[PDB]
Amino acid sequence: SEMGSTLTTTRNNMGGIFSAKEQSTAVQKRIKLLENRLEKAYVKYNQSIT
Amino acid sequence: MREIVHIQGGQCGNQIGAKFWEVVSDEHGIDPTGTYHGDSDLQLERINVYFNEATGGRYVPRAILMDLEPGTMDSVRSGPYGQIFRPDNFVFGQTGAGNNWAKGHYTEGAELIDSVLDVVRKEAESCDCLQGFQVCHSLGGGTGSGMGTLLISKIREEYPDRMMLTFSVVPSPKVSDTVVEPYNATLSVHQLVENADECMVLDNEALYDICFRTLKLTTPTFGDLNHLISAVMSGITCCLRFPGQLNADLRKLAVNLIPFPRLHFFMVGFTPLTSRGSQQYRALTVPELTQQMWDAKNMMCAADPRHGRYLTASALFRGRMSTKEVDEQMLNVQNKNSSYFVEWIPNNVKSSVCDIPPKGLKMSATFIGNSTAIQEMFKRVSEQFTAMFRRKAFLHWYTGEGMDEMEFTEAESNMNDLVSEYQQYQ
Amino acid sequence: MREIVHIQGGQCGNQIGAKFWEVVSDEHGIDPTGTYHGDSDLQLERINVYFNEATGGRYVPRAILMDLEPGTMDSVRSGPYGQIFRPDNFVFGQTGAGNNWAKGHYTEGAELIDSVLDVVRKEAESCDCLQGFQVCHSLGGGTGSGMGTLLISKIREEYPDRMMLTFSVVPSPKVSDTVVEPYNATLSVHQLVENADECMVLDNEALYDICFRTLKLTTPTFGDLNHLISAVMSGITCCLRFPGQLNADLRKLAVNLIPFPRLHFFMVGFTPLTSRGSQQYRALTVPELTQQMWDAKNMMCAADPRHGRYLTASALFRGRMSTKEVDEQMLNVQNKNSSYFVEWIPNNVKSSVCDIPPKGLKMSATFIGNSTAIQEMFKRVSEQFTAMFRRKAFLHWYTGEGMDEMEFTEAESNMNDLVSEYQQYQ
Amino acid sequence: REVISIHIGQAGIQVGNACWELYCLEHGIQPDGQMPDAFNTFFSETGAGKHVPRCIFLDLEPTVVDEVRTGTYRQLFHPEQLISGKEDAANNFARGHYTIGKEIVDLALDRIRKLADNCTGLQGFLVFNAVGGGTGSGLGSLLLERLSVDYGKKSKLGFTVYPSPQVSTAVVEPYNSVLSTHSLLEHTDVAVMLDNEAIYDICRRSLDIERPTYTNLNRLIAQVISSLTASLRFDGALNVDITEFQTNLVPYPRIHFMLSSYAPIISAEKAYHEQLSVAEITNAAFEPASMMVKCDPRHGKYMACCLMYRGDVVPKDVNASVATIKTKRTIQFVDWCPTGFKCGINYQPPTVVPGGDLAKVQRAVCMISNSTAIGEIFSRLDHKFDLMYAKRAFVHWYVGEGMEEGEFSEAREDLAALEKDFEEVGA
Amino acid sequence: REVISIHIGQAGIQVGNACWELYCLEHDAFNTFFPRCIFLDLEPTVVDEVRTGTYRQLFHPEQLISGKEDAANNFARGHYTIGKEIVDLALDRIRKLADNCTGLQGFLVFNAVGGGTGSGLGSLLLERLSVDYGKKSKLGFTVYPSPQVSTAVVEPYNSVLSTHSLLEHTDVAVMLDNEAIYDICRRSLDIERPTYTNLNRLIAQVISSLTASLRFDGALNVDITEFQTNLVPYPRIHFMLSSYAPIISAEKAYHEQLSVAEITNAAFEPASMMVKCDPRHGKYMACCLMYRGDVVPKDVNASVATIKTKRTIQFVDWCPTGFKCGINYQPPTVVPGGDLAKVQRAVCMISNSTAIGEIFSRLDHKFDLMYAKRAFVHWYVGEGMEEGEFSEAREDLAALEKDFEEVGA
Ligand SMILES: Nc1nc2c(ncn2[C@@H]2O[C@H](COP(=O)(O)OP(=O)(O)OP(=O)(O)O)[C@@H](O)[C@H]2O)c(=O)[nH]1
Ligand SMILES: Nc1nc2c(ncn2[C@@H]2O[C@H](COP(=O)(O)OP(=O)(O)OP(=O)(O)O)[C@@H](O)[C@H]2O)c(=O)[nH]1
Ligand SMILES: Nc1nc2c(ncn2[C@@H]2O[C@H](COP(=O)(O)OP(=O)(O)O)[C@@H](O)[C@H]2O)c(=O)[nH]1
Ligand SMILES: Nc1nc2c(ncn2[C@@H]2O[C@H](COP(=O)(O)OP(=O)(O)O)[C@@H](O)[C@H]2O)c(=O)[nH]1
Ligand SMILES: [Mg+2]
Repeated sequence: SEMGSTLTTTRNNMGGIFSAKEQSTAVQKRIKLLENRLEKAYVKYNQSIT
Repeated sequence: MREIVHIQGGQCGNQIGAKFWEVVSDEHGIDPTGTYHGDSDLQLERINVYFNEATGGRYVPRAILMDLEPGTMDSVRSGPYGQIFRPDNFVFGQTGAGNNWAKGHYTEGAELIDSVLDVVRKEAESCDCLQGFQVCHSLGGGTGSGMGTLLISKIREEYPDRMMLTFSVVPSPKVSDTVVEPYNATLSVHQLVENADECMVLDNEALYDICFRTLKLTTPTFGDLNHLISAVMSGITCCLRFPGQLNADLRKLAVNLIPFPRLHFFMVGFTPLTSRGSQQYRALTVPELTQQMWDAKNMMCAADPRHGRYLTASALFRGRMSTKEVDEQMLNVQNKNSSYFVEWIPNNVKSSVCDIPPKGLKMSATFIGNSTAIQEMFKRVSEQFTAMFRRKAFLHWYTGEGMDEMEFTEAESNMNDLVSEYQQYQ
Repeated sequence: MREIVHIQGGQCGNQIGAKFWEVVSDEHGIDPTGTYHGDSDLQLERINVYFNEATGGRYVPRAILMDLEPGTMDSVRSGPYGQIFRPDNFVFGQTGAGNNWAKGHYTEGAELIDSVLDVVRKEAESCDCLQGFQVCHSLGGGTGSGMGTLLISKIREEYPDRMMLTFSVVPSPKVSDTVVEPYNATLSVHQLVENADECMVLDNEALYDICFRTLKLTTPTFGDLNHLISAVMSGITCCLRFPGQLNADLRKLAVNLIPFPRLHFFMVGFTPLTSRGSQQYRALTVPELTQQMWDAKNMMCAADPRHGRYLTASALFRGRMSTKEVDEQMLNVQNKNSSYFVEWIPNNVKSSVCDIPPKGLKMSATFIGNSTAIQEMFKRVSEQFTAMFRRKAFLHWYTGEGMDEMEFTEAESNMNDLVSEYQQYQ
Repeated sequence: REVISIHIGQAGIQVGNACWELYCLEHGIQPDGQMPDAFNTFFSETGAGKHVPRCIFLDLEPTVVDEVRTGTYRQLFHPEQLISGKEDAANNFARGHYTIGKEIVDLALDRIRKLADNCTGLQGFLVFNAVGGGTGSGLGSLLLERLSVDYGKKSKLGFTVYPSPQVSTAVVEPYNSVLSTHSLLEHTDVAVMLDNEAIYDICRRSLDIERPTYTNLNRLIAQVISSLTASLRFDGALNVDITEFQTNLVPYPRIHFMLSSYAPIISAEKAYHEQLSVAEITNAAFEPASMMVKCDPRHGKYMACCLMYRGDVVPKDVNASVATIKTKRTIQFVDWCPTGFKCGINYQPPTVVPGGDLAKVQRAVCMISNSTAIGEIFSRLDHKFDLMYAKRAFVHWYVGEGMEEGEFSEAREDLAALEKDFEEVGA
Repeated sequence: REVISIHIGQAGIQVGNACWELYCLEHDAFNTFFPRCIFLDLEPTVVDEVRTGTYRQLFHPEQLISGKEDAANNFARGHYTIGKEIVDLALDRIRKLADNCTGLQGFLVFNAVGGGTGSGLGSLLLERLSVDYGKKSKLGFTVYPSPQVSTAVVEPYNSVLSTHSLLEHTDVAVMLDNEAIYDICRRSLDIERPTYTNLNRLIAQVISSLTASLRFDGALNVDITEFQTNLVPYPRIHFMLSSYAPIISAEKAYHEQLSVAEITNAAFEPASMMVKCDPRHGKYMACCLMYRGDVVPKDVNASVATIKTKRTIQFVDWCPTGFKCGINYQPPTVVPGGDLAKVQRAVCMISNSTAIGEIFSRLDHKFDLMYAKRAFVHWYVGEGMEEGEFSEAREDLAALEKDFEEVGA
């Protein structure tokens, strides 16, 4: 019974089965977006320089 | 998968069970030899509940015959469908109790019941998922009442989480075959209220009344009475054997009809049951099944429910029917006669339909009502018990075997508080 | 290839062997005149294990009848399958011992044992790769027990590497034919513990009890009892004679059931065994065979195995069956009944499957349990032996023949140390 | 985009038997599973020309499942999908929620996972259950609990059968309905009620069938689902998805109970003598003689309504028709909501199945609304549930299974609290 | 290029009787098999069933070696007493089989370690093969006894005494139990009452899938020397869990949509391993994936990515590239009377992990309990052994347990 209770509370704590992949894939996509944005900002600055 | 092991005790149990196995085997298309000869594939899908395939189409019934005198055992093997039972399932004593509940419960039971238990164990472990046990016996005799009741108590402490049906005819003053009927009935009911899950009350008086008016039989031998009882038993467990639009299993019926753990005595009826002279003038619709179902002169007990109140009721329908019609008929009979029903429970009737009629009819039904009027039998029996026991009649045949006086007083108290407790919820 | 030389001793050995050669000759399809008449190819390629091709398709058995009274030889030669033996193999004394172990072991054996050894040697080197010898005798009689025991010792001196089976019946007090049973059985066991390779213990109580309860025979003569013992002996050497999905020869079974060199007394059972009236009321499955196998009321010894623990157990199956069902059934009985098995040995059950059933059946089984309940009989015998020997009853019939008091004390000593080692390993 | 449909109980998988029948007869697939791209929402393609439905039938009693295994569609359903237990819960919520449920729902979960993994753009789930029983009630609520913790953001369309007010087959069903709603409240995102007496009255009056069995009931339920997924399966002039109902119809995260209706349910003879257009079916979708739940929205007030239109329907008249409804005064909307409608038109007409009693109609309307008349039904359930609970009738079965007296009182006050919640939003 | 197969014992040649049936049914590509085999046993009963069977003329008469009498579940008997007279005849034939060959990839041996012939003379054959050739690979696909399902009694004695030589003689050792295969046939093949024949049929499927790269041209071929590097990170750690997918019936196969992504998954769940052990307790050291039939490198590439990103199973900290793929074009063949349906594509996975460290530990107690009381020891000692080799084989498995625990960290 105690092990069953610990199982249920840990099961609720993981926040779902698919939760880990979504958070992992979301932060990875976020990495890509900042990289893309940084390139456009660099281009504007270098264009301003010329 | 869902499985019922069958147990027949005493002479009453053996004839009832004999006509019962003929009716079921004929429904599943198995001939007296025991080989399959039916046509429909549907008949083969659900033979695991009552039979075991042996070899080459041979189907053996999952039943156990238990008695004390060999006259009943030989009468079983003589008749048709007698060659289908496994001869090892004829567990059997030799001496005989003879209408002495103490002899049936203390002396001869103590050496036969280990044997019948061992057969039951093999029959229970031979199958996979028990639904329950099915015991048919009487309450007046000795080898059925005392031994069978001991078997019930022993089994209930072995498998406590499975259902258990017991069909018991009870004695009445108008049909008084033995002299010590109350001394047997009162002690037997004391054990049934504390052990059995649900009981189905029967009596021989009502069966004689059915054979006079409804059947209009000339010579109602015991074969026809056993025929009516068999049709009821087949009708209640038809749901496990055949599919339907609304299936209702034994456990589903038990929880739907028993509001309190001590209120498990039902009166049963079956329809259609008509004479050959009037079977030609009849129609087969739902209202004609209901108004012959709920008639008081069709109950198989001598306990008129309108002298009490209905707690719950149930109807098991068989045949291609329209479920709307089923529900509106139960609604009509509950709204008109509202006084006969309990008030603090709406919709007192559980209903179910199965799509396989019995052979010979197009549409049938089976009624199981848990009324409070069953207490008429308890008072009716207890006064005869009191009338002898105040004066110590026939007592020494019970006393000199191991029973003392406080057993009768405890049995009196429990039966008396039971009829009192039925009266309070009434 | 692998060869089995047969040796029968005494009245018990001759009549048991007569029924044995009847059923083996039918299995290999040989007629009572000695010529092959079978149908399947499988019955030809493995008859050298039991027969010798003489000339013109004359297959004579590789057997040796041995006794001291001509009544048994003439009764053997009279009946069918009596004219298939070589008349030179009927080695035969003339005086007779008569339930005197000393006569059969020191006086009369001294002039017969030379002739039997001549015949068995010539019959042994006639074949190429000997598997072992197979002896059938008793432990109550004199010319069976004493001479057969002396023959066992001499054979183990010459051929110390070859296997040795002994089907021996032991006396029990409930079926006690002779008066000097303890004096014979105790001395006979003293030689069996050091000479035989394994001994499959038999008894008449269990055999008579089996034919009463399970077979339900009315008049179980020696023919039926000898028929049962022969079916066991055919089952134990079916692996050599027929191909199977898992083979187990004599040596293979010996190493898996004998955990210590002096612990080689087995209990035997045969399945399926059913009454003639109930043969068609049953299935033929592996679970059914297992329920009849592990029944304690089915051993062919009068020693209840549930009075002790199993050290090891063996099951030889015959028939087209799934090996998974075999292992699951053995594992199931190994887990549920955990107390009856020894703990410091997992896997107390060796199993094997052959593909050819015995004639007339679909699937059979042979059980060989090496249990520690066998020690009750040795105590059951030693208490009788001491009862006589405390007071020198019947002792002079043996003393004036050569045995001294140290021989009986030695027999008590070996019996007592043996029962302590079974008690030790329980 | 894909949606998978799960069926729990005797009533659940019987409803599925009518739905998948309707589906293959609509997309031209024989019952064996082969054609003689819009089927991608419901059927996955083996690649060998065989189409398999995205569904799992599960229950506790093997009877109703195994006639399906041997009907005409033996070869349409994948074998693993048709889950089946060994013994029934027997109209006992606790027995389906703690005793027998705990062994079977984990098998259903590790099945439903690979149905979702085969999908790519999963729109949501949609569940079928009748709360009167033990399987559909007990492990249904248990399954919804574990579904919420697994996915959460995905829609769970609950098409539930509530017990009728007067027409009932069981006797412990008041207990089962209250305890089940206690969890169906906070798990199902969008829960549609389907009574039984209302469908009975529709088949009696509209279809003029005086002897209806369960077949016709399940038939018209499949028709509503087909009308609701046509917007997902096919292209129309104005389409909606299943995520649209989550926002457009439920004002508060605890008021999600919708009254469904469909029009026109017309027999084979009225259609020949009668006219079909958009205005009259827009009318017929609102009258209480065509509702699927025994309640009267005339007693309640509307929050927001939804309107599925199928067939040859232009958008000008759906607007004109809904305008005429608002100008009428028999029904009124809540003060907080000036606009209370969500309309939708799709091009494909409803197909017919041979053997059914639905005519081939040129146009149809499926209305799904939200109101406060639903508050009267829940209150009506509380009277007869509380009626028996005080005397502790039938409590011994549930408490013997492993429950106590605590969950009755705490579930009772939760649904009682919901009664007060419905009354305060209506004001 | 050719590879010859040796079969020892009752289990060995029955596995071969199914394996060669598949080879003839499957077939210049034949050159690697056409047979280059040897059956050998001490009991003549099973070999002479082949001599009279349907494949009478297929096998050259000398090939089928057969002794005079059985070792009888006795490792010492089949290794010291009876082996000594038959092993010389066997290996002095196998030599001329190799001289017939020119480009020998290796030998592959089939034996069950529970018995005496499969275990005893198995190790004896292996020891003279290792000293004679050394460099040539010898793949040993052995059958170890299951934890709870068992047919013999003294098999712990045999399994330990056989393993002590299976370490340093074979190159690549694949475990296979009977309970795990029984579970596979019960779960996936839904055969509730299986026999040895069905087990041997799907064992042949695994063997065929790992030699099909030599026989037929694929997109990415893999030889027997390739497994030698890509899966054994240490010279004494070569014990491989096996799996196969899709093991599926005839009807279910059509219903389901077999593809590359899901079968790469199905080949990784412990519900489909050929050895009764749970790799959730262990960490994968390396994996090897043989793909047969209709496979493009993209989806196999995509599938190994999803496995690596899952967290239900873990790898050792040492291998970021913990895989070895292999693709062959010809689909797997079917046998009439077989239960496996025809599939466009199949996957046979051979991994290496620390879950195997559990089976040895489980084995230790059963052997330990019996040995402490000296059960059955008198049979083996009188055969020619002593107490020395019992205790020393015991401590060899003790070292192996510490070895797996050390490498797994
Ligand atoms: N609308 C509709 N309702 C049905 C149908 N069949 C059964 N029901 C309803 O289902 C309710 C009882 O539940 P069932 O689905 O029959 O049984 P269950 O939910 O599986 O519960 P158990 O009997 O314990 O297995 C009844 O009150 C019926 O109203 C149907 O075909 N159509
Ligand atoms: N997979 C499989 N395993 C088998 C088969 N036959 C026997 N076995 C295994 O073999 C083990 C025992 O060894 P056997 O092959 O039967 O006999 P052996 O190895 O030749 O040894 P001996 O009996 O002394 O001849 C058992 O544990 C079985 O699990 C088979 O056909 N298929
Ligand atoms: N319905 C029916 N009742 C029977 C039959 N035979 C006996 N009885 C009843 O059994 C009662 C007497 O019980 P008895 O047969 O002596 O029971 P037993 O001695 O314990 O087996 C009587 O009241 C009869 O009504 C029968 O064939 N059918
Ligand atoms: N089963 C069986 N037992 C027998 C037979 N003949 C004798 N016996 C048993 O053998 C014992 C006597 O052995 P006996 O014939 O005197 O042996 P012998 O004198 O040395 O040949 C008795 O206890 C009998 O029960 C027989 O034909 N079958
Ligand atoms: Mg072998």
